[PDB]
Amino acid sequence: PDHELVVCGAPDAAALTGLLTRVRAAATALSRPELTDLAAGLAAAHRGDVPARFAAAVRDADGLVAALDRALGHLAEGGRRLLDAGRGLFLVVGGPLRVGLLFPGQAAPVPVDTAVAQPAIIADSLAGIRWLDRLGARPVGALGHSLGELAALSWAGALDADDTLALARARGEAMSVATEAPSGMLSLRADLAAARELAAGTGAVVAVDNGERHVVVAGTRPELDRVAEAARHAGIEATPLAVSHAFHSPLMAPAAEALRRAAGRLPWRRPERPVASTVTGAWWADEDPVEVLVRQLTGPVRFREALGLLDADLLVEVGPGRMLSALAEAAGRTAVSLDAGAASAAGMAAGTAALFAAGAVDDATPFFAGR
Repeated sequence: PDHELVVCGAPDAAALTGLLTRVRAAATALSRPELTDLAAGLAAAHRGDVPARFAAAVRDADGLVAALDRALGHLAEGGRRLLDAGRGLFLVVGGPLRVGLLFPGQAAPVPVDTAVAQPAIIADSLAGIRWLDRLGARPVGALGHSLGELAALSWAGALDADDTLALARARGEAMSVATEAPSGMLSLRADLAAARELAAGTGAVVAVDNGERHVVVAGTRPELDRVAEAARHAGIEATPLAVSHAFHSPLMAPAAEALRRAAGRLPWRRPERPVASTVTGAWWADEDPVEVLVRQLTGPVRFREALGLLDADLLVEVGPGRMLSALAEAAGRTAVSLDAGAASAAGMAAGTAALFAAGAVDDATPFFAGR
């Protein structure tokens, strides 16, 4: 892999300083294969009940030396918690921390035909769920952004993987049908009230409530033009999205009959793990999944509210890309993506590091098996 995962732990902070100092000494000027042996040996030895934990995703021995210097400096100053998702470095003494999952929707790495994109994305997320299963991960709950809600529900045990992937095909097929007229989406760097003001009387509606400075509206081309005028006049930055459909708007209502049919046939079960819905903006509490999934097509994505509900020190995005991690960071949250299905192991290393350091997984050895 292009990034190595290096974990270790100790019974307390003092012991962890001792160990990290030995590892830093052993790390200097190691070649790439010797770094791998070092990392594999540490993963084998530091698993189970590991009270104080260090994990880093590194490109090479000098990247490990750098991460160890940072961890040592944090400990040396009485620090007990350093989570730097952007540098793949996690240190936690006195965990476990609460960890939540984020399942991405489309616009995620596979404009692409939504009929192809949807089940490709869901397949990557379900493979990410297999990875979390392999590690025995214990997240406190999950949120899925649009299509991602299907993956969150599958993780929560409301639907098996085969049925979930079958539903994502049918969904992508239903939704790729052309709207009655040219339509699209427009992203505004502004909060919900500002978007509703700019959209008021235009025909355009809120499609995606991502955060205090990202709200997307959707409508026909004339409708979006009127918002674009209004945004320029108000000095709000408005960015056209390269999509061919006004997703999350009433223009998607014809897709309902088809999606209702596909979803009504499935063996739905009560979710057994917490799911913060971006359809209701609330915890899932015995909803009828068919009605929720149909209204998801025309209603807005309540990502800002759902994320707000998920109380977690660390979020791990379980799916292709790192879009939801970028949104969570935009809300001041700590988030790292597994980037499930990416060519590069960057995300698999950083997200598994984060899981191990947070105490959500006890054993990193599965990162070193069968290369």
